[PDB]
Amino acid sequence: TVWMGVVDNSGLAVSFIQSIYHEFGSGVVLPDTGIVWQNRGAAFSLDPGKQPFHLNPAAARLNDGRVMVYGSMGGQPQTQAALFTRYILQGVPLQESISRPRWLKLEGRFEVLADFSEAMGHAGAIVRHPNGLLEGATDPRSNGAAAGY
Amino acid sequence: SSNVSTHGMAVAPHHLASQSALAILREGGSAIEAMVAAAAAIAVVYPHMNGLGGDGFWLIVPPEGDPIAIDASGAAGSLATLEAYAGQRHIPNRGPQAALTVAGTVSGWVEALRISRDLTGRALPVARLLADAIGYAEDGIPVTASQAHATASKLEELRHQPGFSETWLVAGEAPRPGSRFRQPALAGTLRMLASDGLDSFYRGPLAERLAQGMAALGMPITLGDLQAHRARRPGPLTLQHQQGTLWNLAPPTQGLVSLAILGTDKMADAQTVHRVEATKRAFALRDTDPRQQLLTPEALQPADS
Repeated sequence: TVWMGVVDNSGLAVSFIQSIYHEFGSGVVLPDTGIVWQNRGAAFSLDPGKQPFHLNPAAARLNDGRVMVYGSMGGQPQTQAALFTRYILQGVPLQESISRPRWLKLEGRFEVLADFSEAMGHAGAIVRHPNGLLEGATDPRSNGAAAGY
Repeated sequence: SSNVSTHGMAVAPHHLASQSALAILREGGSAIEAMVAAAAAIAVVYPHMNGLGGDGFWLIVPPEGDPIAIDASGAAGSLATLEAYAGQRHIPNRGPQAALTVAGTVSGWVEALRISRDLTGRALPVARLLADAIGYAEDGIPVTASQAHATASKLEELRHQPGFSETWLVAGEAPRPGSRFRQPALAGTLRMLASDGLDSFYRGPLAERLAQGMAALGMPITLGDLQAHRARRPGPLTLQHQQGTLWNLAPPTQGLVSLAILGTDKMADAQTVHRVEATKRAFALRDTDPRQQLLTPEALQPADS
């Protein structure tokens, strides 16, 4: 599962999730396409054309004029609590809000897991400020990259 | 420390995908077209976690208006009937029978782009949006370590699946991290999308090539399933809080619990995790089937616990 954010010069902001739900999906590649196909048998039970019932891209607009896109990959509803309460509620800087340890039960950086557990997730974010300055943040728990001009 | 810029910004799980979005911006493209180029770049570079063979989800916030959501996830195939999975106690995880729902992302790209032509007054050539994705397929990617690890740690189980070894293995093992890894097949696919158009995946030559492949494989999906498929446009689940509005793409059954947590909203250090107590009282608020905007401060203040 990948999360991606983009904000352009006019302030259009995009938050995106793309996935095959499990590693390599079904294993099955479609001949002469290179496409490994997703495997969503879990979105259904046993007592056609039926759609599944699901992933959560996120975005926020703030009273002071900030727009913000974020997203967590792996882990998950507690990661969003953390980033919301840290960044929005508590004024913690964006990059620090994503880095500070999290909980499902807790990261050793405070039952108590390693100082950086892949089970607390990978979160990214962009905040656009009314002065037009653009802020991207990456999760130290992975190898993400923020690229801006 | 935080990277700050003045014009545009892309955050991605792989630096090559971030730069593919970034180039489109610098070339005058919109954030959406930059996102589409990335969706294709991150498909070549992290193929084990995502790609053209899965689903996609957009939340788009225009400069002034309401947010726009894109549920680009596919439905089960027309051959995927309750009978076809006999006395099996679940749907298999691997094999042609697990590949039973349609792949949506590409429909998300086609829909977002039509949105980005309505919002922008312009649009770049599709052949430009896929250019980086194509070249990284023909000419290769730096094998990520997680692609190597995922492939090794699933090698014994997926070793025999149709197309697996020919496409993901090197000398029959997992490719070495830091090595150049090609996808000559995926490039022909991406080159077809560029000549024929993104929607040809469901309604053009590539859709028909995908149909035969499904037949030969025994997959419960038909050409009708592809042609009949559009990205959906549901409404975002919206949370009003003291500092503003926050959106999540989720149906009311799955996303009520998460958004209610935040609606918490007098918090300005260990109390911070405990005040988790809100999550306890939140699942309670959910408790028919998958059964709405109650998430009001007039409704969550009883919190007061």
